[PDB]
Amino acid sequence: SHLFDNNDAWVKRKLADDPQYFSRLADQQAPEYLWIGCSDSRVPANQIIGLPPGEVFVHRNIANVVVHTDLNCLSVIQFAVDLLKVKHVMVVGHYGCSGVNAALHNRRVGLADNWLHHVQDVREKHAALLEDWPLGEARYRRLIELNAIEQVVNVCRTTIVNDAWARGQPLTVHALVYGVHDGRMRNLGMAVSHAEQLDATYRRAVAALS
Amino acid sequence: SHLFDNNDAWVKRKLADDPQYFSRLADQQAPEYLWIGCSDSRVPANQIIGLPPGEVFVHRNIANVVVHTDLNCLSVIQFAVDLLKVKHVMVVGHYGCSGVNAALHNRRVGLADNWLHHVQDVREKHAALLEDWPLGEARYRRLIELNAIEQVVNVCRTTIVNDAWARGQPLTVHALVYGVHDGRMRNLGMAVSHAEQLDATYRRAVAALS
Amino acid sequence: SHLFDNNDAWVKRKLADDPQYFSRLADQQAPEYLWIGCSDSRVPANQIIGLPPGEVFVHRNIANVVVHTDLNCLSVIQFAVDLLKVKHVMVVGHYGCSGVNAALHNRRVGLADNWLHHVQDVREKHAALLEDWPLGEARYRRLIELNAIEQVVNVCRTTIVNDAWARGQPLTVHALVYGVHDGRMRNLGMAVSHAEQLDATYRRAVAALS
Amino acid sequence: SHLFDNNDAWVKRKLADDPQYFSRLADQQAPEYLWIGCSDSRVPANQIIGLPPGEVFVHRNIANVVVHTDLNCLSVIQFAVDLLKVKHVMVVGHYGCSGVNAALHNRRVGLADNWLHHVQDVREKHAALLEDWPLGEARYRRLIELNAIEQVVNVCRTTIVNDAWARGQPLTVHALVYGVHDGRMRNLGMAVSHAEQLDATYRRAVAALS
Ligand SMILES: [Zn+2]
Ligand SMILES: [Zn+2]
Ligand SMILES: [Zn+2]
Ligand SMILES: [Zn+2]
Repeated sequence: SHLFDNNDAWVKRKLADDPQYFSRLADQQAPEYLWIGCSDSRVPANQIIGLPPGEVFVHRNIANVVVHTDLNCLSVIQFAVDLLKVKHVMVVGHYGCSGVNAALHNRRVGLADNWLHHVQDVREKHAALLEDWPLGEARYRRLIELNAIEQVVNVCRTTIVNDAWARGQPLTVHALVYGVHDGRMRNLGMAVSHAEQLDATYRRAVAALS
Repeated sequence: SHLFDNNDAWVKRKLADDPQYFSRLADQQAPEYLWIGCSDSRVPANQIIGLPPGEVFVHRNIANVVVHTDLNCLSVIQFAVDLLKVKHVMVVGHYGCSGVNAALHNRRVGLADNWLHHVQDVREKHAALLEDWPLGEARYRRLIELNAIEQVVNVCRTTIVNDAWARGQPLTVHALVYGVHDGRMRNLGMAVSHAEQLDATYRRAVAALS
Repeated sequence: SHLFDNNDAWVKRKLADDPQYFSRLADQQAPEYLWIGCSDSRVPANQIIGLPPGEVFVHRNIANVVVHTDLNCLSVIQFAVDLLKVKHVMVVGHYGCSGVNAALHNRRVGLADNWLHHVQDVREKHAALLEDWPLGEARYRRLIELNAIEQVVNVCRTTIVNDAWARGQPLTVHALVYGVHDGRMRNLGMAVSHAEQLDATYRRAVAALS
Repeated sequence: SHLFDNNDAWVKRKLADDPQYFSRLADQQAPEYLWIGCSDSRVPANQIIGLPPGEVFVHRNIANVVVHTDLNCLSVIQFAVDLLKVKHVMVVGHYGCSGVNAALHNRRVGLADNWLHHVQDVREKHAALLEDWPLGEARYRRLIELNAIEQVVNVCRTTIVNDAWARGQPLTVHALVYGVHDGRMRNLGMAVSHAEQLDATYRRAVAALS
């Protein structure tokens, strides 16, 4: 069957839900959240945050990177924002992220190296900041955290968002991170709602300042 | 708190797992599966297929589209393939997918319209096929199904994959679909392992042929 | 100097223009043409068409490919269209194009292979057509010609364009090709102005029909 | 004819070359230069530098931007480098570039705005530097100049290039700029050949330092 195993672990699943409710999911209304995360899908957005599936609309690229010009992601955002009128977008880094570890420790990898230059660009812009944590684990954490913020800086700079605020659509964009280790999910005091941007982030970034 | 609610529904979650095992996830080894899916993350890859989280490495774009040139996805694939040496890649469409419905019913949407031209391109190439299902629900289904295959045709045409076969890395790429309605997950008889491509797909596509 | 030679062949150039007129170019008004062409910049857009430089606003990618989702090109088009209100956009293939020859003769090349899958996709969709020219030179030509058209089909499907027609901006998009061999530049009877698309192209494509 | 005018200004051109030599261009060997430039194709790469056409292989995007992940450009570079074994790649900004002026003077434009965030990112990283030129013309110039360098920093960070040096292919990448005003073409003392990168650029950047 090639994946006999999986279709098996599946009819197994479908059984486990006697609560005749797949009907309930298929009747679930719009999502009110966009979650951008790492392909290292350690834990599913909803599950973490304790929501029903699909209550969260979801993108996943290596290292939850938002490129100014990556139409893969922007398409996901124009859709979620303009058409599902979600209330909150949120970039979510995760501690122990392979993308960030591979880039931090300038490890050659092949093609994705090119995408991770986007994360190495954050290492650059906060080089100074990252020194006064002379370690590994300390930096690593601080890097994946600052990743999640400069990603939000990227969202909020997208035309889509500016245009959505411009036309008076209520919306807010969070820099957020969660530990596969403890489950526990860190607010970064990064959550933008109009373009009072410079202010709301300096804050978030200063809450490293060794 | 802005999302007080969510951090609440979270410490709630973390409690629910007394089985002191977050340790078990943080110790989880490489994934052996890449799952490309719709941002319409109705259900999390693992959960469906009944696996632990992170056992499945995951990308999500609107309409589980693989572009020949979308480095957002390719980066995800070079990584998963070349570096996590996953055994199986699988594109997974889902019935009732908003991306496919929006494109099928040539609905103006804004920017994502441009990304969905990739799905309208599948509507074109199988125009003939899609007629002899003169309906809606019948087509819609048949379209999202054929989406998942021509996406696999796109993966298998990527340099990454050809190069991985070329250097004798065992790997296989499945066209797959699942119903939010029933949970049940359809094999499409689309699962490629060397470039005997033309053969293995004609098959899969012919299993529509009204 | 590393390129001493070039800065030399340059002060040489600047001399050659006594007609104190660089002033004339720096005072040149908006372009009224967008020209998408092959990086194989055999001949500069303007020169061919006998215009002053900059009278033509210009993009160049391998094989004058327009991707539905390539923001490199779309950015160039939104700019040229929306902001320089150019009257005519035109995709221009060229005979003996390395991109098309490399893809036609399924030659492994490395990364660009992935971009040329876009040209191999045109080879696919007109496979039938391309057979009844059982040769090489005949096909090759016919392929690079059909490239230039399905590229125009891609432009005209872009939101940018539809939106520009929608808001009553006069604009028209030509499928065009030129021979490095003879200089002479072929009209393809492919030049769209509203979305009477299906009509205006069938035409252009039928003018192969061996 | 729609463009009767252009096909006219063309048979006009082809005449003007009695020197029966289109044959000479069609027999022209590989290019030894890649030139990345602004779509604002004020002047054709070759012409400036006083070379025959096609002696220069050419990309053009708004503001001669190199994205880490823009496969439109990277494809052009892998091709030029790996397959035409060009000796020198060179990013070329131009004074009075619309892309840079539009972004510098944070002018809303539509979609290209998103691509120009790449140029606004250079404005950010050298914010300090750009202040001590309290003007307009002075900054503008200094910005388009620094654009051309951080673009080269982007090329040289591409896998393609590192891999080409790694396998002992002789190659060198110049930050370069030219004035539509005077024709004259500025060396920036930015021309990298191995990854002694940090050194060779600090230099180039310091030659602003008001
Ligand atoms: Zn990760
Ligand atoms: Zn979907
Ligand atoms: Zn060409
Ligand atoms: Zn320019």
